Amino acid sequence: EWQENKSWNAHFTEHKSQGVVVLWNENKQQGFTNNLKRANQAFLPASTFKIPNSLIALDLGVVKDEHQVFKWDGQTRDIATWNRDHNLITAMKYSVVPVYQEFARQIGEARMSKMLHAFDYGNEDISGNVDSFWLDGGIRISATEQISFLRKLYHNKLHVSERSQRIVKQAMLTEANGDYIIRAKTGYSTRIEPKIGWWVGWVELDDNVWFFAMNMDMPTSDGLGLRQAITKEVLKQEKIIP
Amino acid sequence: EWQENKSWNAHFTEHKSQGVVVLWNENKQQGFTNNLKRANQAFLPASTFKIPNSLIALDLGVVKDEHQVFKWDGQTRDIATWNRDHNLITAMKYSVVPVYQEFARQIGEARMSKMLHAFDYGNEDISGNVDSFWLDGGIRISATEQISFLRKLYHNKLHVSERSQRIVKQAMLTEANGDYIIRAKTGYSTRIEPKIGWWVGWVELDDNVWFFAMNMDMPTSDGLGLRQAITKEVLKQEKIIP
Ligand SMILES: [Cl-]
Repeated sequence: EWQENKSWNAHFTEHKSQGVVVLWNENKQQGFTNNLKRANQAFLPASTFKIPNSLIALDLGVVKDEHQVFKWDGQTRDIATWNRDHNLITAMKYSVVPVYQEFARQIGEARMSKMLHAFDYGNEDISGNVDSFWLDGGIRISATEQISFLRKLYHNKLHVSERSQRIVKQAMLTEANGDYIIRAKTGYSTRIEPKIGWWVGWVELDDNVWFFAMNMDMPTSDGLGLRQAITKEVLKQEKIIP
Repeated sequence: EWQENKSWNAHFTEHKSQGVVVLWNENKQQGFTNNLKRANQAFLPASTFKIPNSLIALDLGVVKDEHQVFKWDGQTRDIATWNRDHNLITAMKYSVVPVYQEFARQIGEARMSKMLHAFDYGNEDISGNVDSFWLDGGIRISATEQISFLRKLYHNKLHVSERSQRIVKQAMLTEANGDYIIRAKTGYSTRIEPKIGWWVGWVELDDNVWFFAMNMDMPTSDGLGLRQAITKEVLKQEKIIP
């Protein structure tokens, strides 16, 4: 029973941007967004695909656990954080695309396809390079679809092991304190227009959970930090966090 | 393997306090403390016993998962956060003694004893009431023994399921940001002298884990906040956290 809140567009305009924030009050089974149409527009997921990709790689044993080390391949890349060994925890934290490309190759085109259909993940289309389709292939997901997928991950309802889902939700840990916990993943789609930034995840309160998915136009990397700052202004506006 | 660092006494002195901080560098397999004698003095665990108690209740199915609700028994207590319903996450957060006392009665004397022996938890002596021996019974544990127990929990090496251990480590989440994660549990032992405060757990970094166990004299409730404050001053001093 979705509800539209145009007040929120203020946060996008003040930041010289356009985008959508979608929230879901789990207790009340009630959704809210600034833009019902853009909430259902599907885009490339970019690094937010590291959630289902990690889930699949764990459940198939391509990743043994959150401690297994995947060493640098020696090629210097532009993001310096990528030029070191990683585990699942730090691979996610620094969005190490190459580590997840290796996972995608080992998972294989056919297993990737079956699992994403099992998840009902976006348009379930992995057309393109096995190792790049979430950046420049056929897969597409909307903010509302992000929420639906996230709600199943949260409740361990996806068709992978419970252990797989616990580990990935651990790896998503972004922020925690005495008022709330945030489990989430950023994304930045640049290879295919329109270039957009994503932030999807949820906020755990003592007595409720609030899922969120936001994307926003992002022509230049200068505004990447607005992904989180706008979402948090909306969460503050709505009294979800202090 | 266990070095003394007396410069940390400055943090206790400046807070008109007395106690010990024990740190363990997991990568280097080396410990550090301001007071070797007090680091091996064993005390009642008070609410730090909620870690082993939770693990045992989970593995035995007394607790089904972190979402199962334990309803307030209607008895108003002086700590207002206890006079509501709780799950495992929030019973840990608010140290809700009565929920854990009910866990312990359902675990029972014999199961509690045998499984604490399996954990090599302190002196393994549950003498007293099954539902309060960790507040005023015979169980004693030192800071270096907290460390040993915590390290097993971290590595999933205790003799309970990986899932029980993952759940309890999730319930231990205290603080997280882009620099570190802290999983820990406070405790406050008042029923038998000497009255003391505890804080035990660890700091996850990208590339290392630092375990910590501290206890401090606590003649009045007014210095409770110094359990965390003094520990964080040592971590700052050692450049484990900024
Ligand atoms: Cl966690």
